[PDB]
Amino acid sequence: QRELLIQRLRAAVHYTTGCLCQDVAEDKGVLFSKQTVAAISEITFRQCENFARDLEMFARHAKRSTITSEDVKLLARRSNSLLKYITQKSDELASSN
Amino acid sequence: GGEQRELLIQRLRAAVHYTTGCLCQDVAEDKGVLFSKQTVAAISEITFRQCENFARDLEMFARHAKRSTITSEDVKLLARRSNSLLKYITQKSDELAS
Amino acid sequence: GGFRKETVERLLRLHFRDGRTRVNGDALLLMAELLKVFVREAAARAARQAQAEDLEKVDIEHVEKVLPQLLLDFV
Amino acid sequence: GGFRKETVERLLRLHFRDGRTRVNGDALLLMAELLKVFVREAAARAARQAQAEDLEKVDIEHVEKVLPQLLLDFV
Repeated sequence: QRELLIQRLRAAVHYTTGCLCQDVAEDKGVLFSKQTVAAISEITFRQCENFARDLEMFARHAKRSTITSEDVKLLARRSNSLLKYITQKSDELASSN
Repeated sequence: GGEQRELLIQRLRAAVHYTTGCLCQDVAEDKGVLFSKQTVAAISEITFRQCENFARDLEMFARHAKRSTITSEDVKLLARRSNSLLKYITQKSDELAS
Repeated sequence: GGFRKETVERLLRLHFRDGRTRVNGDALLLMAELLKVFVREAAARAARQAQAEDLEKVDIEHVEKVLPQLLLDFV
Repeated sequence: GGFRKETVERLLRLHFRDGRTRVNGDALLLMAELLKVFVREAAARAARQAQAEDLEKVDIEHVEKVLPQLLLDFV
């Protein structure tokens, strides 16, 4: 069950990774091997454990059970460019109205 | 001027270098190896540099909680990804204030 | 190309340790966006390494070369 | 026996971006501890890498080799 769930989610991430790599391939004029795309998909899948656990802990740090844009922005804190980009996306969302 | 910060930086680098030397001395005895002066210096520089991330994180972790003053809670959060380290630091903290 | 909020939510829920934990709507969309930047950054850096090697083809060795630094900036 | 409170405080103040930021006394002692752990981990892994090569002297190469994993572990 949980294992089927895992294989489901690996496959969905793998498909979405395939799409994104095709975009970078054309844009950069390179070809990504299937194994390369596979490897990137698996890295991304594994990373989610850290993202999830950090977010949870970041929200609990602020005494919240619910994760918010703030926690996500915090996650992006290491790269100045990344933090800048996510922050902007965050601001677009909050301005939704 | 700006050269004050630079003097402060060489001061702190040198203070970290000394303590790093002391700590490496202990590890070289336990492990029965020798640490070249180049190695000690490199470990020291790395450690000095690593304080940039610790400091940035402590500040933002506290701010995340709407706090200007960094507390032991923030420092524990630094160790979150590692269960053994978190437990070490968690234990150290409770071993401290008490 | 992009991650669906439902995929992202199940990915996160996989790893949550507290049963109370939830994700709000904007955060899900933001996280989807972060996950996509991550993938593209991985791909771009691996492409950059291959090109530095004078290659038009990106292999798993290019991915593994760039991974440590990548993980350094996505902390 | 390790890092001094005043050294640790100065080290952190060097990098704070906000003039409001302060650090309570126990956080400092705790941070001095964490910095001690990190130096000793850096040293042990470098040492570890050297006698793995059957060498009694640790060089900057050993340090360089263990550096990426060391830093990931402190992210």
